[PDB]
Parts: sequence; C-alpha cells; structure tokens
Amino acid sequence: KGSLQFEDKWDFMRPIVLKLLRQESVTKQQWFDLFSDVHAVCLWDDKGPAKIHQALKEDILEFIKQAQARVLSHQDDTALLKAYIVEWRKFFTQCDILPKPFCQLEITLNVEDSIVRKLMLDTWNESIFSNIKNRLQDSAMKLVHAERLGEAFDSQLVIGVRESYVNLCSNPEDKLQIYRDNFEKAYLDSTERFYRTQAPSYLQQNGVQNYMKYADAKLKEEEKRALRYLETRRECNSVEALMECCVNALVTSFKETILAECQGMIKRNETEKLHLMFSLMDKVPNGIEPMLKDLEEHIISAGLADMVAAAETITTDSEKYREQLDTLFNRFSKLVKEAFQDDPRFLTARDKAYKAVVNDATIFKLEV
Amino acid sequence: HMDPEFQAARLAKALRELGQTGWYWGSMTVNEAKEKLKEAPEGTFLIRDSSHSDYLLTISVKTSAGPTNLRIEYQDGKFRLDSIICVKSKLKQFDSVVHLIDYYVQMCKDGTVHLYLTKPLYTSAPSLQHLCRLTINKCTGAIWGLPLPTRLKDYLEEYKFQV
Amino acid sequence: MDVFLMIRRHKTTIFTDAKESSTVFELKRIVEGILKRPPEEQRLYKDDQLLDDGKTLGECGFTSQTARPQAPATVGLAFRADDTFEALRIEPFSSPPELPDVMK
Amino acid sequence: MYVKLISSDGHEFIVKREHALTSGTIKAMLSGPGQFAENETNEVNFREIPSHVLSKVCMYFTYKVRYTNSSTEIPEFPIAPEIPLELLMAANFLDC
Repeated sequence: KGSLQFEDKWDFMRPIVLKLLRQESVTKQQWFDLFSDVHAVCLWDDKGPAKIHQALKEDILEFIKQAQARVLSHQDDTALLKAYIVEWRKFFTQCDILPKPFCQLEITLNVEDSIVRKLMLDTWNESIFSNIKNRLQDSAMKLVHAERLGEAFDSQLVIGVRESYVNLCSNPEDKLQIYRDNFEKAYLDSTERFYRTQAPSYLQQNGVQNYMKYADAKLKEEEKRALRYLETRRECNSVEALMECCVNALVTSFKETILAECQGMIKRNETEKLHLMFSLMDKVPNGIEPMLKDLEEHIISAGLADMVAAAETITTDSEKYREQLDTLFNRFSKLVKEAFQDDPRFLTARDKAYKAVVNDATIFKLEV
Repeated sequence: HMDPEFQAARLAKALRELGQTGWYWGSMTVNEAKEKLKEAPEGTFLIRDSSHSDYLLTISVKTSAGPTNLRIEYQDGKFRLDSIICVKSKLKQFDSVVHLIDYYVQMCKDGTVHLYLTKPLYTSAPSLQHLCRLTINKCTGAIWGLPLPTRLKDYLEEYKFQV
Repeated sequence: MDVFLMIRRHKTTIFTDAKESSTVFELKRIVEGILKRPPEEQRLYKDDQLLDDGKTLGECGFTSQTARPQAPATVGLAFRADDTFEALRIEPFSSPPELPDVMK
Repeated sequence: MYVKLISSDGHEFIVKREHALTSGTIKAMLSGPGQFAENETNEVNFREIPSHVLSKVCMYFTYKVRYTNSSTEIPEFPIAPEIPLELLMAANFLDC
C-alpha cells in the first residue's frame, strides 16, 4: 500500500481545522473526511500522532492571538467584556466540536477529558483570560448590581464570565477553585454588601410587616437569578451558599425585630401574616423555637381567659364546660392549620399547651 | 518457580486475563449453567465461580451425558484440568488458565463418556476488533509479517489465543 | 422466530428483520416505510424467483437458522416505472483482496 | 428510524439508527457540522471503507444488538480470513 504520512495529508486537513476554530461553515463531507484522515495519519505515520499534536498546538495559538488582539483592542472596560463574551461564546462552543475528529489522537497519547479540548481551553487562558479576568469579574458584578436596581442587560455577559471561571481552571484536583475563591465569593460579597445597607433602609421606611413582605420577594428573586448566574450544571451547591447569605442578611439579623410582632399578630389571628413569618423564621436555625413558645404561651393564656370569663355558665353544667374547651381546641387548631400550615412541630406546640389548659380550668374537686 | 508469593502472583494474573476473554460467567448457579448448556452442542463450555474453597474456577461443559461441572485445579504454580478426568495429552500443566482452555480447544475441537472443549459461551458480544483478532490468530501466529499499522500489530499482541 | 434479511437493489442494501411467519406483503410494507414506495410498485425476488405476497417469509425459504444476523439472507428488490417494472439488477460489493501468504 | 452508511465505492447501506450508533465514531460524525435536520434522513460517508467491509460492519451491528445466549440458536460471527485486516482497520476506526 502506498504510504500516506502527515506531510501528505495535513495540507487538506488543516484548512478544516482552521474553519472549525473560527466557526466557519464546514460541509458534512469535510467533517467525515477529516475523521478518516486523522485516523489514517495516526496509525500509518510513525511520528504521525505526535506531529498532529504539535500542528494543532500551533494553529490553535494563532487563532487565539487573533482573538486576543480583537479583544484587548478595547481600553474601555464595558467594551472589553462585551468583546470578550462574544469571542468566548464562539470558542467555547467550538471546544465541544474541534476535539471530536481527534479522539484517535487521545488513545495514541471522551470529549471533555480531551487532550485537544484541554489544549484549547489552556491556550485561551494564557492568552486572554488569566490577565483580564479580574477586570471582567468586577465588570460583571457591576452588571448584576445594576439588575438589582432595575437595569436589565444581556444576561449572557455575566454568564460568559462564570463559564470562564468554571471551565478555565488549571487545578488538577479542584476545578471550581478559582470559581469559589473569585467569582462566587465576589457574588456573595456584592450581595451581602448590597443588602447590609439596602435592607435596614426599607425597614425604617415601611412596616416591619411590610418588610417581611419585602425580605420574601427578595429571597425569591435573589434565588431565581442566582440559578442562572452561578454554577448549577456542576455539583457545588453554590446557589445554597448564596441563599444562606441572603437569609443571614435579610432575616437572621432582623429576627428579634421580626419575632417581636409574633405575640401581637397571633392575638389578632393574622394567619395571613403569621404564614409569612413562619415561612422565613423557618429558614433560620432556632428560628421558630420562639414562635412555638409565643403560641403555646398564648393558648395557655387565652384559654384560661375564656374559661374564667365564662364560668358563670360553665360551672352549672358539665357539658357547657366541655363545649367551651371544644370551642377553643377547634379555634386554636383553626389557627395552627391556617397560619402555621399544621407543621408537626406547631401541633406538638398546641397539644402540649391545650393539654395544659385542661388541667388548669378544673373547677370541681372532692376528696375523702 | 514454586513459591508462596510467586504462585499468588501467577494466579492473580492468569485470573485477571481470564476476565478479559468473556467466558467468565461470575457466580452463575449450577441450574443456570445447566439451562445455558442443556441444549448446546457437545463441547460448548463456559467458566464460572466454584462454591468451594480449594479451587476458584469451575468449567461447565456439554457432554454425551449432558451438561457437566468440573474443577480447574492449581498447584505447584501450574493449572491443570480436574483430577477425575482421564487425560491423554502431551501437555497437562499450563501457566495461564486461558492458556489451558486454548490448548485443549485446539486439540479437542480438531472410559465411558467423552469430553471435549470446543466452543466457549461468551458473556456478551465481543468487540468487532477482537473477533478480527481471534480470526487472525487462527490464520497465523506470525503477526508482524502482516500489512498492518505498527500499532494494530500491538493490539494483536495483547491476545494470542484462538478463542 | 426472527429472520434477518438483506434487501438489495442498485447499490442499495437494507439490513432489516421480520418474523419467519410474517408475509412477503408485510416485508414490502417495511420497504415502503424505508424507500417511500408502495407494495404494488415492488417486486421481491429470492434466488431469482418472484415471491408470492401471501406466502410467509418462512414458506419462502427464510428461516431462523439460515437468515442469521452475522449473515443475512439476500432479497432482491426491483421497482416499477410508470407501467413496467425494471429488471432485478443488483450491484456486487467490492472484491476481497488476495490473502497474504502468511495467513494460508 | 434508519441512517444511511455509504462506502468508498458508492454503496449505500441502510441500518437501524440505534444499531449504527454502537459505534462512537459514527455518533461523533453525526454531531456538530455533521448534525442533521430533525426529520431529514441521516447519511454518513466513509471514504476509506469498501463495500465488502462496510457491509460486514453493518452485519456486526445487528449481530451485537440482538446478541442472546438464551436462544435456540447460539450466537456466532464468523469472519473470512481474506477480509479481516481490512475489517480490523475498519473496527479500530469505528471503535467497536
């Protein structure tokens, strides 16, 4: 068979490699024909695989420096990002494509653990990211802080930055290292910071009952966006870390000022509002321990207040006595269901408080 | 060669490449071995775990009297067929359990009941590449003299048996 | 119970399967869904003999042990013009190269 | 659903898509610029695989997917010694 080596094929192959890198339309016949050429070169050429690795290393560098120029050609920070995200979208997409035809190169030296895919991302880190990363981050946080103040932007801008920190980490035994120490931490801080001043202001301007309405709609949107911006495809539970943050900022540091309205709302049977309070204080550790008291303490209190106040009739009949306790139990279990959604912990609360009223309303008593 | 630690190595190894053939059927019960071979042709066998402590592998094969089970003993660093079986061959001791099965399959395939080792039951469809290999190893033993890529010659070197 | 076929025409080969008991007509319906052509525009041959629409693939010679996956049974397919069928013409695969002396 | 696999000498082979996909290489070729419409017929073109080899490859796909030892027929995939090296190359390439 007539031997076909690297130098024989690479000239027909290369042109396609360039198109793939630059995301320029390649025909199916070329796509296929490439797989065939790569394979042939590898098995037939003695030094075939080794060279293709070199050739790729080079052609990948060229394109990158072409993009490097296109990106770094901007002084203005807002355009440096906008320009990066665009060149990134493309390159990052082609990272899942260019490696395909060279899987036979791997076995001679999976598309994710790809040597080529690795060489692609790495070369891009050294030339574009590793340097302007910090500028991109702080530029991205700004966009987020903006969205919180009602300014909507191309969400794909902060995402492109996340994808960058997540996918471009050269750490052998930890891939989210620069994601946590940098992007995540940045997001957490700009968040906590934002509220450290944003929250208290709304509390003093509106009612503590209006604030709970706020600290709730907040925890909702902060968790909805934190899902599109932070890493979720991978397993890191970053979204959780952000919430613990929002909760320790929007609730944990305002619990005492929140639970202070507990005994008052529980008296006017404001199930609507108590439902809200339960929803939040349930997120904070030891958050509802005090509500379970403010309840079983209201029962005991209000319960013996219903008996003594109606004793005028209750004492004459043993059945007008039971009816009163029944009217109450039905009244409190009413609250518990409506407000505290029958949480097993709040039922235990009632069952212990009520069971207490029963032994304190005792009117009659005889003995030997 | 006979050594406590050397025999444990030779075994652990020969038992390693055994699971690289496809005839190892793990902890297949005896009834199940009977089901698989019950209707098979004389010589159809397979290897599986022995519910015994002195030996590790059992050979389930189809014979004149139907499916049978018999040991694959290991002593003095060599693998031999069961003692019970009256064997008449130039070679009775091998290093690899796979080397054993091959030798006999070549002889047998090419005192009451007769015992043959011809067609092993594969646990799952072998790779096309391997079937080609098996096919080539049946044709010749002189790999390198072939018109193949220097690497595929290496693939044909990682397994020299005809089954 | 399963017969593994290999339907062929002008450089076209279809690897498929059916029941030894399914009929020749049903096989044409399979060809219909693959080559978008009605059964009445089809002609199925076997060893150069037109197959009857009512016979089962088994009644035609296809059996569970002669039509195996490793080597399918050949079925000739000839289509129809506007009026008369084309002649059953099947293209031969490329020939296998000489066997290296080493492997003889 | 099927796919069309064309050989170097113009021979088209139609096989079940799920069968053809026991090959990683083929899956890869049908992705990216090799991606196909949603209802368009998938078709791959091998430039270095002859018909007497590619047809045998297709046979392998069926042989594999329907492999069963609990049948009244014991599996087997005999290969002609005159088309093995050419088939070994084809299998190393298709990866299977």
